[PDB]
Amino acid sequence: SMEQVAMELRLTELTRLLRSVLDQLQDKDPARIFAQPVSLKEVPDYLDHIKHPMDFATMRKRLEAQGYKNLHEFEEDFDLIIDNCMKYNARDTVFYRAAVRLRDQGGVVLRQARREVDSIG
Repeated sequence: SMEQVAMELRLTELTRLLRSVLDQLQDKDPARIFAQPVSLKEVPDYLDHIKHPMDFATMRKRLEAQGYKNLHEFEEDFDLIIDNCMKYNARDTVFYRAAVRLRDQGGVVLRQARREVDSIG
């Protein structure tokens, strides 16, 4: 139908906007701490601690399959990256500190994204 197509154009455009959001958030991680999944070879107990692992590469795969229906779903995954790290790693670590800085800097980006998603519909 013509409606299904219209819907698909909206999802494509959301995907376009979320791709630019993802790029801006990932720039706030210049150490690449969150770029890839935590290695289960190198942290074999990880899934005993963290039940829903997340990382920027995993988000990008979902994004490119148009697997984010709305900004809320995308933000859920970004929040997992941060919250997983802040639980597994102690306060005095470069990993925890990196997550705090990503959260703080990402806030700005996500605030305007929400306005843009509502604005453009």
